[PDB]
Amino acid sequence: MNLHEYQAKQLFARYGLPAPVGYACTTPREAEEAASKIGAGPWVVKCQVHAGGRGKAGGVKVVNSKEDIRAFAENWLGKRLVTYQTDANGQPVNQILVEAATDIAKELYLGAVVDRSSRRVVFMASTEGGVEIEKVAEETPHLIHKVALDPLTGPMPYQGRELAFKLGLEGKLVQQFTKIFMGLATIFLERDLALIEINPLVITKQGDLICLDGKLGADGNALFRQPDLREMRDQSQEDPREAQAAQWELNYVALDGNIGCMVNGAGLAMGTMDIVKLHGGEPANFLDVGGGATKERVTEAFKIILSDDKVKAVLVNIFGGIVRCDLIADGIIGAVAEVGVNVPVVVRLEGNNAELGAKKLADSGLNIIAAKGLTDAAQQVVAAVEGK
Amino acid sequence: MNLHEYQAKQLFARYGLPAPVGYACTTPREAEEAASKIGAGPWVVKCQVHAGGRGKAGGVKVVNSKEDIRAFAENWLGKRLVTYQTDANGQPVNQILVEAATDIAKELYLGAVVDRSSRRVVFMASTEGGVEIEKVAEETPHLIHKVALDPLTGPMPYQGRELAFKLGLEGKLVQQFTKIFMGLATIFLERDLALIEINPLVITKQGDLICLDGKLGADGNALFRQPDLREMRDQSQEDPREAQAAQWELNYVALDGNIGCMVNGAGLAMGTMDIVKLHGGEPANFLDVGGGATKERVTEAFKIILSDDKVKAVLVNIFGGIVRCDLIADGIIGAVAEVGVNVPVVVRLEGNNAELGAKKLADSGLNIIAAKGLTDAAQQVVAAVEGK
Amino acid sequence: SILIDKNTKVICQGFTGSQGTFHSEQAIAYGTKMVGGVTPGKGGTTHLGLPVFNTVREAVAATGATASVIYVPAPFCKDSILEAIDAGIKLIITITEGIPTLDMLTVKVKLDEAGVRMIGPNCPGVITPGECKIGIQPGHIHKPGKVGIVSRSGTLTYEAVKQTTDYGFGQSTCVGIGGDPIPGSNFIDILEMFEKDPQTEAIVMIGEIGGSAEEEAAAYIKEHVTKPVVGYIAGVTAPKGKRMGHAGAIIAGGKGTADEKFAALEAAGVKTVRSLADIGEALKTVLK
Amino acid sequence: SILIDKNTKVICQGFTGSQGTFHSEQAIAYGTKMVGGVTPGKGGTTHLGLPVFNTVREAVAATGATASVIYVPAPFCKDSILEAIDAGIKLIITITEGIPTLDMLTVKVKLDEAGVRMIGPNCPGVITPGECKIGIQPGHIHKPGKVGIVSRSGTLTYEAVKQTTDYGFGQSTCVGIGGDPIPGSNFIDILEMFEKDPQTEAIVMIGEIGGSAEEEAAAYIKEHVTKPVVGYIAGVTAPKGKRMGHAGAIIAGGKGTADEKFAALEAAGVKTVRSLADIGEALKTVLK
Ligand SMILES: CC(C)(COP(=O)(O)OP(=O)(O)OC[C@H]1O[C@@H](n2cnc3c(N)ncnc32)[C@H](O)[C@@H]1OP(=O)(O)O)[C@@H](O)C(=O)NCCC(=O)NCCS
Ligand SMILES: CC(C)(COP(=O)(O)OP(=O)(O)OC[C@H]1O[C@@H](n2cnc3c(N)ncnc32)[C@H](O)[C@@H]1OP(=O)(O)O)[C@@H](O)C(=O)NCCC(=O)NCCS
Repeated sequence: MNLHEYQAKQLFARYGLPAPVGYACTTPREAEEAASKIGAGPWVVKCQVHAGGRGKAGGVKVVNSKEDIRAFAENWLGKRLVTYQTDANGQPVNQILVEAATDIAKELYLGAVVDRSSRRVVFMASTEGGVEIEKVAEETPHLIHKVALDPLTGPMPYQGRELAFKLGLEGKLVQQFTKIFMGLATIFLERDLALIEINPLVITKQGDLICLDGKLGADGNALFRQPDLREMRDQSQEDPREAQAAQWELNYVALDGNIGCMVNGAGLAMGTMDIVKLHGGEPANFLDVGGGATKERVTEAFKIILSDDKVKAVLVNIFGGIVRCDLIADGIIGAVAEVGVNVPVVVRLEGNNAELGAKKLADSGLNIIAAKGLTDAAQQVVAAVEGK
Repeated sequence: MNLHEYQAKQLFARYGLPAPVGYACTTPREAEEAASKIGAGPWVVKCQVHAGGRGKAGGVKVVNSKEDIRAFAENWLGKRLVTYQTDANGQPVNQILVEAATDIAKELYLGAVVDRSSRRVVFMASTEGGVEIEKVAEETPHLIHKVALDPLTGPMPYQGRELAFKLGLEGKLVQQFTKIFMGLATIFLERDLALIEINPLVITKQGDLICLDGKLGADGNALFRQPDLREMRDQSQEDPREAQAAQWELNYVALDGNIGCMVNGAGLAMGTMDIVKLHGGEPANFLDVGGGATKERVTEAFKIILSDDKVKAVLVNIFGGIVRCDLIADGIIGAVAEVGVNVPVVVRLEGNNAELGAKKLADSGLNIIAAKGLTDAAQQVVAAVEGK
Repeated sequence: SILIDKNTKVICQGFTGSQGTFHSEQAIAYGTKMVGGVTPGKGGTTHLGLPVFNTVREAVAATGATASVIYVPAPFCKDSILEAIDAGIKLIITITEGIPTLDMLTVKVKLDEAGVRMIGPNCPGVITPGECKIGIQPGHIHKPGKVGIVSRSGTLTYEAVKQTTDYGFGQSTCVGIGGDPIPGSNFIDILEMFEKDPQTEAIVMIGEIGGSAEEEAAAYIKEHVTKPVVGYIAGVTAPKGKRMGHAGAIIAGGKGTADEKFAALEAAGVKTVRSLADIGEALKTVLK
Repeated sequence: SILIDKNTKVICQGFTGSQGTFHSEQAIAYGTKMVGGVTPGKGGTTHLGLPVFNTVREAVAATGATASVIYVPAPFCKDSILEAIDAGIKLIITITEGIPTLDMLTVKVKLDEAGVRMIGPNCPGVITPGECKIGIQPGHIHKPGKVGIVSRSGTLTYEAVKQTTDYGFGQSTCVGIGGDPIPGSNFIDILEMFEKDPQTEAIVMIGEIGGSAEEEAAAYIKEHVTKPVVGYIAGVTAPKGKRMGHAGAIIAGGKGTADEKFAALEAAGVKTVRSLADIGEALKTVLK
């Protein structure tokens, strides 16, 4: 799950990490109130959205006067920000961060993730502050220093020193940094996160280290044991559908094409989409039927996929199943009517009762097509759609 | 601000109060799985919505089998629950609480609030447990007992005994009951609550006291210092037109007539609304214009108002202001256009430059009436709509 | 006059900040004996041609001011009502909106205890026309007169005023008591002050849902108020359990309803006006 | 055969649970040598005709089983897993899905240090068609044969199977490593076995968007496996950094793409199949 900058900062603080003084506002009035809670201008005002590229977007700005603030807020709350990491209609701004401006000597870069390959959490740093590492690494790969937490001992100071030096810090700075790494190294573990990103980690003119920014991700799987986090979720930031899906053990992801897919299993789902584009199709979504393909379940799928008026056809593809092929068929039919699907449907059943099912399908009279084989259905759909 | 049953429970736990073993779920599976992390049931399943009397509504149920549970959840997640306190359009169910069953010996009632009259935080309690206290009080007021927290000392234990004994407890219950009193009394002030209500607070067969239900209300005005609860807010529960509004520093509130009001001021409005009915009309909303009656601000005001298609007119009443007769009419016009409001709109401009503006209005060439007098306006709009 | 007059000296807390400044220019311009403000850390500067202090205390001394106005953010408001009581101000008027009730709940107590007086919070304020003003009240509409106003709500008040002006009467003073559930001085306090004011010949009391002061005001009045009064209440059309802009403007599980109130008033034998409109209308009656 | 054979004696953790039961049933019906199960508290009884124990230690002592399936819920999983290791199971196959990476992460380690094998989690498991079943694997689709398969995804597999089955081939063993980002066993781990399995004539490797895993294997592969392998990767049309259902399916920093993955095998000299339906086919060839 992602968190908000603000929530991140808040935690850092809870932990003792250094961050700007700031206040998350919800109304221009609160926003404009923070300034003098913060003191002497000028101040920083950032939109709290879950995406990056916030800056380039125009949602981050240094300001000189109370009013100037009013304005920004005025200008953004309610609207939807769109960064390069955003969708198309972007995300919604509902809060705004108001913090103290910082005296920037250097920009570093701190971060952590789980290294699949090495099966470790690794923290990594680099001197290249205020730039996306994917880049950095992509090309100055030697500018990144890394360290891996040992599971046996926790994280230790030497490791922090280590990088600190690797970074060429000195004095208290070194002491400081250690502190932080230790700091985050813990939270990481304490709150089951998946990822951290302080970019830029900054060095102030006054010569101190401070997290200018924060970006976290938590492990969805542990929420059940991170109630604080739990509460912090911002559904406002993701595709609602995705949420609906879950509410029905479904795994939805919206795409770009015109062809609806509904499949039984993530593997399949992808493979299925893939095969289709293969046959010139344009998958318009990923759907993974997690529950038992019961009626309501299939029906619910239907709604969902169909939420996107772009889709011109649907491809169902069922293979294993705790449900009898014939059984499902029924519902699908059912489904088709209950909802009212005015779009062709290709169906690829398999497993039990398979023939009976396809038949029922066919005898149905509706615009359903029992597909012969996988690749057949493929064609068929691409087919129907291309018809136009 | 209110809180979800699970939310209070959490709190109560963090304060060490008794409440049952329970888990909050966001999927059947989940829900379905608690049953055993819980142990043998049967167990209770509660929809979680802010409103009350979820029971009648059938949003509550005791249950005997995983399977059953798994169904309830299937049944209600994503749907709206409608209760006597909801809105013809229930609250949306995004979670369900799964909790252990309890052997109810006796049901008391425990609650507390800020008594405006006396100006204290009052806790009252009764044996009329399990019932809508409003009633009990209203019909048998002598079955409520209360104490008032003294703001000089805080909550004292002798107060807690007092009630315990008025409710006629004896033995350990007395001490237990006392406990809680203090418990809650503490949260109250510590969390800046506005209300609490355990209904009921039960005596279990086994002989102890446990908080079977819980309903908290938070002092909106204090959130600023109460980050925890800030996070707990659940907008889903509320009219979205409400927050939108706020973000604009609007005080919006859906009603039911078909005449809309935009008024400058909480006081003014309600009066306004009032006059309207008074002359026949029947308003559909409360509209406190918060910030400067600035174009943008006004526009929204309209947007929001007009979300209700049952509306067949808009009354605008603007007295004071930190703006100007005209600047205002302008903005109205401006609004009218941009929004594209097709219905008739009546306006009373007050004081400052008010004459010019009205002229400006009648000169605009849209369906805008410059009501002369207040009452006049009133009328006008009533007709306007009446017109049919 | 009531609470204030031309003689009254003022100083404002939060003076430097935005609203403080503004609203000040005005009281000032209207001739309110502004005398300085306070903004911690900004002592020893001037602002609006006035001297700033760092402490109610400092300033009170240095100016002999006796009433203060506050434009301090909700979350500091209390260190302010409070500090002022300490510097021994006798009249506090707190504009601020958003103060947590519990803070107010304590302050009320101190205030009582100290015998100090404060009006508010979350209110327009007060003014004694042509005489002096404090608050966001608006000028040129008032006229010195015999009407005394009290309201749990500001905008409305403008209307009354207006009316009483137009019908010629005018007003002694009008008091904004504020929209908070628990306010510095309630109905009665002010009522009392009125009955005893020679300049005031009559009364307009403006209330609204939620609560009971009005109810309480009645009876009081009934048995303690000679002068005639006119009362308009609001929110008749308002719904249960819902806040209507003002914080203390809600209906607590069936209580504090508008009719309920309207009645109560009638019994105390008050001139209930069900139309904000005929406010002046009714006076004329009684006020003859 | 690769991991399990007909001589493999199994037990179930979370046996009496729902999934536990159902699935146990089938294994049972398929001839898998379920020797019993574990459900804390329920020791003493018999479920599915088999005895139920409070501890793995117990169960083990009693049955000498050496394998175990786990139908235990995320939150408690790691505990069981440890438990098992601790009791001396050498092979674990956890099915559960919803496992906190940190947990697994710490768990793999133990596995290694301990020399224990776990398959999973969040995977169908294993079946050695004809002798042994473990997982939601569906019975009747397999044919005892010379094909070996590993897959990160369950359902897909079933496709494969079907083909090899209809193509005459048959399978040696079927291995579903599971789809979490951090598994107990990975491509290599298994491949290595296949390579050395007399019965496995060739292999089908299946994977998707995700890690290196694939990449990593190629490597290995190229320079460590003689038998022939047909490979396929799901996720070509996948979006960047979006968990595609299976937790471990996501494009990290523009890293873990379908294509990459493909490319990468072909290089290792791998028979790459753009289309899923072609596995039977492709094989034919490499298989002739
Ligand atoms: C208090 C309130 C008025 C703030 O208004 P604001 O001028 O926008 O706030 P600002 O930050 O500009 O100014 C507040 C000032 O208080 C000062 N201040 C803070 N703590 C203070 C204290 N204890 N003592 C004195 N001044 C203090 C701040 O320094 C600031 O001035 P500065 O810029 O010189 O620092 C706000 O809570 C409010 O508007 N409430 C309701 C308004 C309303 O609707 N009124 C009418 C209905 S009653
Ligand atoms: C593991 C999982 C299947 C459990 O589902 P379930 O069978 O419905 O669960 P239940 O509560 O029904 O039963 C599980 C049992 O675990 C038992 N249990 C709990 N902790 C245990 C432990 N440490 N050791 C042994 N058993 C344990 C419980 O007591 C329960 O049995 P019971 O009800 O006697 O007492 C669930 O988390 C899941 O499905 N995960 C992923 C599901 C999926 O999609 N799989 C496909 C991908 S491979």
